Amino acid sequence: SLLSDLCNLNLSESTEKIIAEYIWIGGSGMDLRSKARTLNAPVSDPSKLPQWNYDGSSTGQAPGEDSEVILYPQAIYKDPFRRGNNILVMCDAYTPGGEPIPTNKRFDAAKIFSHPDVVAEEPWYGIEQEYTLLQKYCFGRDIVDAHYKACLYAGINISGINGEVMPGQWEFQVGPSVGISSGDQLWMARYILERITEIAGVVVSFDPGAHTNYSTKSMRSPASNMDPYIVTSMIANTT
Amino acid sequence: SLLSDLCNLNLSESTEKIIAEYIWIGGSGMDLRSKARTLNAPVSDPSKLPQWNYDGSSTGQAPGEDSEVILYPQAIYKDPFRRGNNILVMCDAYTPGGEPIPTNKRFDAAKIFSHPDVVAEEPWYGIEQEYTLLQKYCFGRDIVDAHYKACLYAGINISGINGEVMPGQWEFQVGPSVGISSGDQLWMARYILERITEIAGVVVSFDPGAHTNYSTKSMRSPASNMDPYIVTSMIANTT
Amino acid sequence: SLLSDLCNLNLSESTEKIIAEYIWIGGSGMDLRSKARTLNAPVSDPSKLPQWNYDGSSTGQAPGEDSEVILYPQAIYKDPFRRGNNILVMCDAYTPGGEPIPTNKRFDAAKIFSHPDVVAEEPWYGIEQEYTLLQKYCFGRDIVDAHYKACLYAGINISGINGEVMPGQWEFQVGPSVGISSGDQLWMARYILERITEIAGVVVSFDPGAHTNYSTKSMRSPASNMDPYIVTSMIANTT
Amino acid sequence: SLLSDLCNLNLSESTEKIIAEYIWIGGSGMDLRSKARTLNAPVSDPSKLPQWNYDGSSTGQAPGEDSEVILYPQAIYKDPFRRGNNILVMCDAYTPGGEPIPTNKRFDAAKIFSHPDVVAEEPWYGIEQEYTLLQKYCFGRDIVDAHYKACLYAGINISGINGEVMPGQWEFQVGPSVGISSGDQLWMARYILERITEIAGVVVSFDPGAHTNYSTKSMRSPASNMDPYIVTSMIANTT
Amino acid sequence: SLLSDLCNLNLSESTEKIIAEYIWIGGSGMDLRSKARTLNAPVSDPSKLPQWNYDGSSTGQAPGEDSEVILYPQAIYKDPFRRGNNILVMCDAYTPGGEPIPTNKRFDAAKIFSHPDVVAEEPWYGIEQEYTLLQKYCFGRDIVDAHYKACLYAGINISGINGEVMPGQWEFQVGPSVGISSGDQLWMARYILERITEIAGVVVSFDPGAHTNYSTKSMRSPASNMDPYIVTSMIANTT
Repeated sequence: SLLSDLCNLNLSESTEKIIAEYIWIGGSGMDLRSKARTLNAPVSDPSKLPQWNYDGSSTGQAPGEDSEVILYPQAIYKDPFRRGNNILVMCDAYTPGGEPIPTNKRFDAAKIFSHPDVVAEEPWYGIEQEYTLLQKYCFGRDIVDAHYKACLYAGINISGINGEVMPGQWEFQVGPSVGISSGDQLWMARYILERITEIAGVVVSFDPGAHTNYSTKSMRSPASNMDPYIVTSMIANTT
Repeated sequence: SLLSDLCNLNLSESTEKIIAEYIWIGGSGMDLRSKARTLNAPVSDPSKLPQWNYDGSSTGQAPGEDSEVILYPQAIYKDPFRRGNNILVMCDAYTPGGEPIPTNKRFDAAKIFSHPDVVAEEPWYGIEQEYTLLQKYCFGRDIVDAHYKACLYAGINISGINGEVMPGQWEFQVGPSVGISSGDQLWMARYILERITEIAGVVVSFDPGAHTNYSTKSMRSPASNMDPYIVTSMIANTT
Repeated sequence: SLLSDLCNLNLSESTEKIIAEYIWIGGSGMDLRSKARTLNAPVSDPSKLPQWNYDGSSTGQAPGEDSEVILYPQAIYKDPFRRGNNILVMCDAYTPGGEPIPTNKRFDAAKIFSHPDVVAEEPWYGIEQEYTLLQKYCFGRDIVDAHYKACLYAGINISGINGEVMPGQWEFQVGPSVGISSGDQLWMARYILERITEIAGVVVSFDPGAHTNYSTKSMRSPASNMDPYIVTSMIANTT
Repeated sequence: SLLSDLCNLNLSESTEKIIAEYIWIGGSGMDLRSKARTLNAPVSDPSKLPQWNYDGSSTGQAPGEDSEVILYPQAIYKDPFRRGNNILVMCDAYTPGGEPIPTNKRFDAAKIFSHPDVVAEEPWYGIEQEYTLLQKYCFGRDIVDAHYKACLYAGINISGINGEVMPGQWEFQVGPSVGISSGDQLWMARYILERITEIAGVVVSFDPGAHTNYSTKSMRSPASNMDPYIVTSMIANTT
Repeated sequence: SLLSDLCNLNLSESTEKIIAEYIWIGGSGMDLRSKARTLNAPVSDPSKLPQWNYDGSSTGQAPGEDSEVILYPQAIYKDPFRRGNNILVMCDAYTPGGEPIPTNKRFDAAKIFSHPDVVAEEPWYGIEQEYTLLQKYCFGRDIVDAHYKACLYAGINISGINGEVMPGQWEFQVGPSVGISSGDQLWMARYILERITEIAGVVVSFDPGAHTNYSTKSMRSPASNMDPYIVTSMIANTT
């Protein structure tokens, strides 16, 4: 009863102001980090949403002398937790000057997908990621049901889950999305899980496979902890 | 308060997407299994539902070299746990090629009920199933009341419950559903109980009797853990 | 949070069906029993409700060779727990053939009240019932407040309660109702208490008195565990 | 979750009936106690409510041979707990025959305030009541906030609270009300606190000084556990 | 369930009365204190709100012989813990006669910001305060989420928060506001945190560096536990 009467205030009636949560990829390459900011009005097109920046030296992606790391918005989705107009934004990391940071891995994938052949093919990607739940075939079904509902609420194109033979570990399927967004969504969806898991007190382990589905218009008419952009771009170049 | 604010989000306002839960009889013949999937729009006609697949070797119905088992949609009911428009779909198991799996037991019952004599008789079937609740005449009445409410919410034609002399064990009845659907409903209703029981932390035992009552147009003018299709077809052939 | 999200579903929106809880007096003469049934549509007139049956041998009111006992619907009230259209029904016990069961004590009271002199007098009855609460002037006050509100919700003509000198015990006063219905209501209201007490985990003791108030048209212009029909009929035809 | 789903039923939709809580000063002079009754329709004028009574022998204000104590409704305010239309009534004690009971202390104050000079002056009274909370400047702020909101809900003209230097003990100011009503309100306000405190499981101690503020039309143009009527009437006679 | 059904009553429907909470800086200079009062109608312009006063001897800002300390309304904001129309008011401390109290630090800041040069420059201030949570980059995120939501609800122009490297300590950045109001808001916002922390049972420590951002119209076209009015006025005089 205590402290939960808050966190649900319909701030829209009182203030037109909104919050945006900046999500980016941690320096280690297997960690994800995020922190908040306030915007005067809701923003749905990532072009309108202004850039921002942070201190990267503490994140292990730049030395202390030059720690500032820039961030440009890439994906805009609705926030599942702060159920108002509040939005989550998926943004990538850039070192000062405009060049992509070595841990970005997004700039190359985007420039590959920008090629006319790839966009003409319009590839569809579905990555089959399996995870496990640990204490701090078809335990805690509430966690997975909440995750599924939240992912469909945000805008993640997730197509289905299942139980599996190993005790307590599951798998969820992300549906075919238009181009690199597919890979994007994976990371974003992954983020949501931890927060929901943080509500319960469980530990989510993604440690190892990740089956990749590929399709193109020319025909229709991997590790779990691996960056989807790496496999999504690599399979496109190969095919 | 935690994690229960989720699982109730009215996803209908945000997305037109729906969840569909695929439920089918397990390989052992007494086990019942399911896993989830996502559909673009709700569909209440079982014809329009696409088929789907799964792995049967892990479920004890395939040796392993040929593990894939097919699924055809048979029954559509509303989901009580996810509410909204979410639907449970009852499906039967078929080995590749279209032949029924040995543990199916539905194809023969359906072909018997498809006989013109049986459909002309229009049989009405009422099953008398009793169960017991264990730790993990007229204890935990909340469980049975919740089960009754959920069953009437879904569409199960359940006609009533009662207490009995043995401590804590009850019995519920399925009314006059049209033909083989009656048998269908039994299995489906059984499923719901476990999930509701899964909410509480009890174990449901159906171990042994299930009285079977039959009626047709001609006259009007069994074990608890036994397949309703077997009894509903055997008595139909006898009469 | 768990399992209480159910038991409150507005089943009226989904299905037009209703539950009815058939209520009768136990074989011991002071125990009260009931079990559920389903009706296609809500009905507020006790005449329309069909009769029903049960097993009396397990209830100690008939030997095993001839155990079936009949039930006729007598009183219709709204259900306090199943807050929809669901209705409780108070019914009396009859041995097969149409004769009243020895533990009925109701047919004779009804036939006495059917006398033209009695209906001309239009007697008003208020029975003063005292009870006590045990662990399993003016402790568990929420229990008695809930009882008061639920009884007012159902249709029971109750009027006022209080605490008294002995610790923890209360008493509730039933308003003057039209004839035998008064006695009826007592029993029905009695039932509600146990269910509400069943929600909490208390023991309700009715062991001893029961003050009876009598009034007729002529003038205006007992133990707690005693059947109200006995005192209501005995105090009548005597004044 | 259990037993609290009740006690909030909107009984107004079902029944036009209402509950009414008859409140009177205990025999010892330092106790305020009450018991319930039912009324056919809500009434906001204290004249219309019926005369009533109770048994006073156990209350220590009348011997056993002549125990009945007579009660007339005086003040009507809305109930904070049984929300909706339910009303608390503040009533005084009368020895049978029309004479005020020795512990009443209201008849003399009312007859003093009925004097033309006092009503012409139209005195305003502000009583400074302080209390302490015990285990069973500016601890359990929820209790005092609830008391504040409930008092403003009912109609008690309370003007404010604050903390104080002594650990955990507060004080509240009752605003200037029209004549003797001021004193009236103080008593009822006290009552509400215990009930709210009864929700929590605390002990409210009023043991000692209630500062009294006096004002009239002529100029504008005491123990905490002492009866407000005594000080309110005494200061009026002195001034 | 208990006592939380209260504290949320929509007092607006019943009574037009409102509560107003008077907040003033404590005598020690590092403590902030408050107490409640009642108003006939809601007040949004601080001019309309009448002055008030309190006892300062217990607050350590005046000796016992002359303890009374006056208060004038300065800032009006909406209340998060009482919702509806209820308001908080931030007021400054003055010794009797109209001169500012030595611990005020507000009159001098106001007279400096009232200078024509400063108001012409229209300075924008953003103070960056960090805090730590103790038992009684980017633990208990519910507390900080609730604080952020409450601050945006009240009217505090806070710009965003973040996690940091040291375990459990955060920082919140308040956006630019029109002149001295900026500093004002800081204090007010700080207050809210403790109350929310009071809901949970944590200890908020502000012990240190409050980064100060300064801007004016001329160019556009500090300890954490230090008074914002001191720094916001000192930097204005310097620049």
